[PDB]
Amino acid sequence: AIPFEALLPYGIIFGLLTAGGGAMQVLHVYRNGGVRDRFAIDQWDSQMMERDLRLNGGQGRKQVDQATAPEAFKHNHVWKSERPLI
Amino acid sequence: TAAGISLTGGRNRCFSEWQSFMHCTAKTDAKSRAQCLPNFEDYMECLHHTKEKARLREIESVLKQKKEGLEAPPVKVIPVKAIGLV
Amino acid sequence: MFIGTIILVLSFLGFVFNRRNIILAFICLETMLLGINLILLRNSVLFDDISGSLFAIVIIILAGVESAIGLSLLVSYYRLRGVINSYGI
Amino acid sequence: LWARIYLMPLLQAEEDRQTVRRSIAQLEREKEIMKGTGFDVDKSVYNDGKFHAPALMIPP
Amino acid sequence: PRVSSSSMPTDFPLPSQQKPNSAVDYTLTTLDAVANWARQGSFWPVTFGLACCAVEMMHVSAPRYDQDRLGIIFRASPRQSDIMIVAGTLTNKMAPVLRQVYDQMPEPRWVISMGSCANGGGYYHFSYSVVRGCDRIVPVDVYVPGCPPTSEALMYGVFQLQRKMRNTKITRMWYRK
Amino acid sequence: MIINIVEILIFLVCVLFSVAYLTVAERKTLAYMQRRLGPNFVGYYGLLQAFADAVKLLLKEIVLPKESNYIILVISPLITLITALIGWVVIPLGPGITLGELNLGILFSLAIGSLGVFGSLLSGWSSNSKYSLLGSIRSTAQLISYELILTSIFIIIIMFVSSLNITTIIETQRVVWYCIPLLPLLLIFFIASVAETARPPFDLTESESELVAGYFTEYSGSPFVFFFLAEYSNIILISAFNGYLLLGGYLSFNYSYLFNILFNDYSYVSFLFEGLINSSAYAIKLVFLMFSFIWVRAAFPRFTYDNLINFCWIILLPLLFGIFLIIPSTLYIFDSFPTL
Amino acid sequence: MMYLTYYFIEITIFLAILCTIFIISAKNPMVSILYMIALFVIAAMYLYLIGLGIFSLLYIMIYIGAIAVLFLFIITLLDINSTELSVKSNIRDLPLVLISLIVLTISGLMIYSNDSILINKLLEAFGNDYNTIITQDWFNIENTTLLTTIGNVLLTNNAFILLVLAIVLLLGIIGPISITMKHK
Amino acid sequence: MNTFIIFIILIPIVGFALLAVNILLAVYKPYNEKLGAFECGLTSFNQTRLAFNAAFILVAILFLPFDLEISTLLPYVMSIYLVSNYGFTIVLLFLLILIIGFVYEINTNALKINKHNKPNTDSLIYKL
Amino acid sequence: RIRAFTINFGPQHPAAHGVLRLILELSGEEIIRSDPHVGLLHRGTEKLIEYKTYMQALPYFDRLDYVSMMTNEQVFSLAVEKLLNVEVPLRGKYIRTMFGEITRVLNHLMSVCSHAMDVGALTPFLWGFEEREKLMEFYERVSGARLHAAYVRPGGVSQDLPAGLLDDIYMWATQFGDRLDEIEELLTDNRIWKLRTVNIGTVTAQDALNLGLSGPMLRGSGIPFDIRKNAPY
Amino acid sequence: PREAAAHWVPFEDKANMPDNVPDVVEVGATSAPLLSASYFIGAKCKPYNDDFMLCREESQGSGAIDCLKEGRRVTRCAVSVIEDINKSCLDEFRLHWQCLEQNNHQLSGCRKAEALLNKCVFTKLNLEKKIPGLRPDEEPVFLKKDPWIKPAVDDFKSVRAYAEAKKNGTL
Ligand code: SF4
Repeated sequence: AIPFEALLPYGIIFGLLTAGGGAMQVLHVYRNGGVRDRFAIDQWDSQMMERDLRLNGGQGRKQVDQATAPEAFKHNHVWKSERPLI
Repeated sequence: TAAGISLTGGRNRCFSEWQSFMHCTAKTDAKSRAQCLPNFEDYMECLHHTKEKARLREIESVLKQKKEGLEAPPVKVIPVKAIGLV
Repeated sequence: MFIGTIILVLSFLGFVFNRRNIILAFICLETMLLGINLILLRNSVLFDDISGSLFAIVIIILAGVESAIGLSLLVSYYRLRGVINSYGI
Repeated sequence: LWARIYLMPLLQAEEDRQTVRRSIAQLEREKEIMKGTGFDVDKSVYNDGKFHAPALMIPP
Repeated sequence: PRVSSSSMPTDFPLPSQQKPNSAVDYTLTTLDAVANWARQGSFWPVTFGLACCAVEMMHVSAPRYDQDRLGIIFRASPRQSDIMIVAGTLTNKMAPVLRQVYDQMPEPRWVISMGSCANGGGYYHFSYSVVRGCDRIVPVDVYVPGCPPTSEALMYGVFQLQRKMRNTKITRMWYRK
Repeated sequence: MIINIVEILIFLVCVLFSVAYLTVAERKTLAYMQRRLGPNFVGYYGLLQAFADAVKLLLKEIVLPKESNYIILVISPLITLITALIGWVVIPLGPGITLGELNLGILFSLAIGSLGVFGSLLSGWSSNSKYSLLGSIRSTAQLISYELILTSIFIIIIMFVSSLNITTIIETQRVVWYCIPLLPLLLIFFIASVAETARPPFDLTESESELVAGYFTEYSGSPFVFFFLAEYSNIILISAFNGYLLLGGYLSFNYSYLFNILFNDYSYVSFLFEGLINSSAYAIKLVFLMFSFIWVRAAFPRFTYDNLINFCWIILLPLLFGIFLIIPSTLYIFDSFPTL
Repeated sequence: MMYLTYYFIEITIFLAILCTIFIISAKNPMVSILYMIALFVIAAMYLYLIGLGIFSLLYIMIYIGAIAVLFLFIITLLDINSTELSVKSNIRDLPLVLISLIVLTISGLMIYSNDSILINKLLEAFGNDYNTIITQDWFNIENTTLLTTIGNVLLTNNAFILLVLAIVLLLGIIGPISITMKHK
Repeated sequence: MNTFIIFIILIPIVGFALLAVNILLAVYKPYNEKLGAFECGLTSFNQTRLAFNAAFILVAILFLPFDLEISTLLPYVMSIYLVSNYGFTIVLLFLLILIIGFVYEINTNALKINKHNKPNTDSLIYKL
Repeated sequence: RIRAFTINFGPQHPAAHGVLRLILELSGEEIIRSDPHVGLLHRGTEKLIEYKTYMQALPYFDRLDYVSMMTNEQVFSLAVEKLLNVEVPLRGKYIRTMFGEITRVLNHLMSVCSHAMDVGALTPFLWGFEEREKLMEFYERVSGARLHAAYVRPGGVSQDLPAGLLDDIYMWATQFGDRLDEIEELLTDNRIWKLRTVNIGTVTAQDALNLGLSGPMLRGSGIPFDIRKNAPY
Repeated sequence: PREAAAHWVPFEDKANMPDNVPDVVEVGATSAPLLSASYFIGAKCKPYNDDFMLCREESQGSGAIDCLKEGRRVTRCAVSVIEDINKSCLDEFRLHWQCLEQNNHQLSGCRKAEALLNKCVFTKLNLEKKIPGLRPDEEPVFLKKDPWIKPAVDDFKSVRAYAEAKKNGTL
């Protein structure tokens, strides 16, 4: 027969990893505002997400598809001021 | 040779000044070579920003020696969280 | 470039004024190379130029081979004497 | 890659517009700080005539 | 100086008759229960497997009795062991070795004497080369009789040691001080 | 901040308890392979056994031998455990579902892994015994030897992907798990992972040496807990490397059709269900690999030091160099160099 | 945040000074090797701070994972004698140490300048009172990082260097065998 | 302050907390016999460092060049498409050169510990 | 000058079985000189037997090789029977032969499984100790003890077999062959087992004779000698 | 240009553009809608993009300040195409960029929505999606049926809309 007591610890491990991963997925989606995570993002994606922040009012990953930008988009441009790398 | 190649495989920060200086050296000869002094100067400037640092030192010395107010569109520093707020 | 320069100078002084053991000499060599690589990598970043980083990679590989050969030499030296004196060279 | 190629011109046009705006702004600010002194704020540190956005700001 | 008198009680019950009443008593009882539960459940002996008794000890770990079902694991190193089981005749040549192994055990530590040889010398009690009971060399917590004791007898002795563990006062003892 | 803390606590609890229950699973599985029961008494069905061992050890006196660098002997197991646990920060249980989503995640795995030999190396120096030094030397030699094998297999895999992001490497296996075209590499990676964790049959140091029980012979109390925990944590982490490099990580089957039947729009219910499916796939692969570690412990006798050094340097490494040649050759022949 | 996080580079510098001093002053040479490992972790920290985390990981992989391991292996197998730092042995060096410290540090800061006047040469060293302006553009459409670019130039523009390095590694194999193995 | 940095700080804290609990709760009663090194219950004499075999040195020393060889392929696998056929040829040449060194190591029997004592195979001859 | 490094392998060591103090001298890897120190279990048995009657001395033989109790008893009984000039009856002789071979099985289970456990094959020990449990039940049913039976005595055996024993021994025998096959499945063709055993501890036939080796230690070198066939008892 | 290193702060400039420079609208789409529209923007605005880049090359260093009028044309053309999409094909366009937001911005995860978007944009804007640089033998991947690489979860709304279009006959 299949020894079930010998499978109980494997079941505990499987359940712990499964539940932890499901909880982590829910927490990630909730942190993202209802969409899946971005992964493997290069410098291009990073700049695009910064521009998105300038367009949607700082609302994380919220998207807007209106053709014309608001007025504030002209004046909320950011340059970075980097300390001297000594 | 890897001369001219940036950290991302394109052209490095001072490539343009270097290329114009190399155009100069290619067109002149040893006797005429000093005619290319400005180009090389520009190249070194890009590399080390020495004249720019001197000019900023002068402007900042005059700035800290003034009690009169400044009336010009200013620079504003914001938190990275506040990119695009309001 | 400060951190690399200080590391190199102090490692060199430790190598020179070492009067304690031979392992300190090996370590000071390795750390002088580390300091040189740090200086180089900072300049590579400030120029946005791959040549500095390429040289730094080559320096790392050569430091590995130099370590292997130096320790082989030390072991061959040990084989005849069975000990390393605090002047062991 | 072709999607990014087709977006490159508009993004770079927006960024160039900003580069011009902020460079001219900084020149105006610096010339106002240097008013009353014998220093040319418009003179480039380079010898070519080309546009050179500032590197190197004063820490804010 | 100052304190000049005493209010000490005269019929304070002894540790074997004292029972928890004050919820600090109950807290310390719960803590002692946890510690003693861990001591019973993780019962790691170092084997001094001297002679034929060791064979019966081997059979305790064999499938019929399966000692590790109770949490018992035998350890080569005294540093990782809580229990010493003296299983076999202890000779005079061996006595300092046994004392040395016992002294290297970290605390807390207990000793089980297993079999007539270890208990008092057994069949070799009148020998010129035999220690007459391992309690001439080390303190002993439980004595298991038999030549050899059966596997079940050794398990019974382990249960007796676990009963002693389960009834130890640790934080309650400190509270008495 | 709060979400970050909650996520870290959940991940850490799951990892630490999985490690605790792996020891119970090993005891039970070995037992039933040996026609016995294993722990069934400390807790119901023996489910509190590991916690009893942990509390017992936490209350056990620490001994510092006389000739011993006591600081080095108390910090060596601590650093091995710390590096062992740090390795978990890059393991994803779904696309981007990780504590550290690093574009250099593979490199992180290799570097933290290469910090894993210092426990054996420093433990022998902890005392002043020549038995200890020789045993530590051998164990260190075995560890770096099989580190070479593991690194080679990593590089062979990256030849197919051209990315150091672990999520991306998993994502490319939606077409096929890499164990299918590279099955001998699955065998070799498992063998080398067993050797790299110094598990049977690669357990020279602990079971045939001058000291009775390896270089942990002198350890009692919490240092012993650190070494034991680090060992089992590395078993699971190296199995996770196996899973994402060759077994498709959190991928099981295409559930697009089933999800389109079950749900009509995105919700926390559909997101939770997808997360559960992904994590359960990765977990079941980890379970099979842990079971295999225990099964191999059950079936075989030990190598000697000479045998295992020969196995690594004369049999495995030449094959891996031949594979270094043949994989880019196949990519060139069919014009299948992976893009970035 | 800001106060600590602004001076992270300065903290790495101070820790590096301290770690070097501890390397030289260690009683046990194994402890000296451990302080060398500490210095390499500090160097990896600095490299991450200036944007080169890939070199942080490479340094951890190669100098700690390989070179420091070989160091420890050797000091474990070999019988090393060492004396302790003491006034009787080492105070005699203090004058030369001080002169050399000042001269070498100043010259190592001056070799970077292009000013004719020596005092200006030294002064330029401490002349970064300004912030660099980081700007964006959109000309790079590929996902090319430092490692990829290194591979690109090392395997094509500088392939000869790679093959010569292969010879150097060949030496790192053949030589140790030649002087540590006794044939026949 | 992302999850990565918080997790990396948290691990050593937990290790130190377990160590502190053990120090706080376990008894501590050192004494001379307990403080002895455990060597099977006996005591051994202090000895000059053991003479070791050269293969012990050679495994550790040869680890470094082979490790560097393996790690030098990281730039190739991260740039394979960009350098495609030219770099494929170059990396093949590099690998072949390193394989010649592997061949040298294999043929010299550099990592073999030879059992010094071997059975005597000489014939027995009698001078009649 | 070669300088040996000296290790005390045992007594408190798993392979040294608790009581062997094997002082070994190594030059690196290899054993150059070995010095087994014994007497950690010297009990003075031979002195004690001189103060006992023959019947009182019989149980000392149980405790010599304490996995082979009944064959130890058998050798003492045969010696005393030869000096007494008496004859064991036929059923007694058959019981002694049957329990001698049961004892041989018990001994070989212990020895082979302990040998495998020392090399690192941990599982044959558990499988074989269950068979040992089954055979020890026969020991206990004829003698009242699991190990030190004191069953074989000068003259024969102390009691007759109980009523249902031959049937139970037969039923154990119908499955012991499979029990042996599974151990052989784990060991006989395993390449690791061969790496640990082949050309290890070689003894030539002439040296085996000169050293006083017997049993398998002798039969392994090619010499067909076995007292059961050469001098039947 | 490299990303910022150890310590940096973002700073905003409050000045206005110099009044000599003619003002222009800015594109208001975020990354997902822009990626969804990118091929149509390319198709319509290729001449202006090419002219802008050629001006920048010919300026040989002063490109930002010398091509401002060309850049103004580029941005106006992009705004025009996005406005046309918002007037004629908004539902399908929203399908496509919301799908992209769920699929790590990978076009392979959104083929069903993209099919509807392409048909709409072609029928009402006369723009065609096309991948430059392929031979007639080579098949564009977005037109491939039965691809090796598929999304983990086909988008719900997109699956429903695709099936409905197949019933209606539009697709
Ligand atoms: S008590 Fe009996 S069985 Fe145990 S060792 Fe002594 S003689 Fe042997």
